[PDB]
Amino acid sequence: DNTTVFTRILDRLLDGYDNRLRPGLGERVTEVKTDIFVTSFGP
Amino acid sequence: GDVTVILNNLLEGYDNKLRPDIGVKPTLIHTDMYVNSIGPVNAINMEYTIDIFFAQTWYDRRLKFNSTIKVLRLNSNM
Amino acid sequence: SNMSLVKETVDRLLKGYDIRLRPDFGGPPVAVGMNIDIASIDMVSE
Repeated sequence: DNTTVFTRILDRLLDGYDNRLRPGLGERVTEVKTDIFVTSFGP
Repeated sequence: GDVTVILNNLLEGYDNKLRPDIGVKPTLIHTDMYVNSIGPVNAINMEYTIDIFFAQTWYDRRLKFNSTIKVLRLNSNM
Repeated sequence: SNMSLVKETVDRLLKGYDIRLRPDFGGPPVAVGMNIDIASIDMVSE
């Protein structure tokens, strides 16, 4: 049963997680690194 | 942290079906616009396109919290 | 009988079922076989 451990991991990650708050709301600035791969430059 | 506590305390006993001052007074809403562009004004269908950032602001006495932070800046999640 | 048996079987299958995880999530890859029955190719626009 190697599927229950990853379920417990994913449930502990989401236990008390508030997705209305950016990471580091009171201490630092959230720094997002962006990337674009153009698969097709349309008409 | 503390912002989660503030957000959870604001939404307890909250009814989003009732405007603020539901039986007291009308709510005053201040509106602002920022026109990004006014699109093509075609006369065939008698219309014109516009792209705006529509901003509204009002007072809700239920979303009042006491803390050392002054403003909660949120996503579209709430 | 034969209906509630299948009902409990499917309920047993779907209880404790993590949809976030693929089959053998931390193991070997899962093989997926494809079939296509083309019904129509409608309009080839130039």
